[PDB]
Amino acid sequence: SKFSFGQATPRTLLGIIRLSQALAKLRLADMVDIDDVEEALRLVRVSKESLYQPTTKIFTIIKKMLQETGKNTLSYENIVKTVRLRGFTMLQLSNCIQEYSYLNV
Amino acid sequence: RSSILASANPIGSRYNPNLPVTENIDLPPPLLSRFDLVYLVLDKVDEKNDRELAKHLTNLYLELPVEFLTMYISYAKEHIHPIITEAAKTELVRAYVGMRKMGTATTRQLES
Repeated sequence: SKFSFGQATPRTLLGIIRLSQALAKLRLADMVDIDDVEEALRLVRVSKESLYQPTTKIFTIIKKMLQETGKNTLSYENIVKTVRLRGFTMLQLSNCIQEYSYLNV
Repeated sequence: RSSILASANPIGSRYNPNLPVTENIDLPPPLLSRFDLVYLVLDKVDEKNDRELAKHLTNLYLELPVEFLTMYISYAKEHIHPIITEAAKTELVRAYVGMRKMGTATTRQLES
């Protein structure tokens, strides 16, 4: 993409290790956890940053089902269940289906 | 009289498959023909081998043996003197002929 800094090598892997060991060793810690491993990964990512200076929420589930089963029916049983499980009220779903009935779906 | 082990970086920064193999190596053919083995070590991005490599590296920084190996090596160099058999002779001939027929197959590779 002409966008990277020259790829990431296995040296980057040991880069994470040494930074995590160094960060933990600064706080006198004898063990290293995610709070510093993520910080080590943060430094090898922040350095490159200077170069770079609800109807859809319902319809996405329908589209996912149209990929899983693809049945273009008018009556629905899986959509109503999953949308209800997602926390919506069926009035919102009814309006969502009504709009897409007009919107070429 | 000695053995040479050499490591060479690719021309430029990284290996480029667009250029031929001889253009990624900064050695003239007369020198390049002498080496018995040239290993093209290429770095892929396949996780099916990257993850296994990662495990092998990561399992080593928490908390046959060399004595057997050197004892084995020192014994073989001292007592073993193999002789090429008649049957094995033909294979060397055919392998070089086939390798030559694809036309850098100098005779220095045949003694290799």
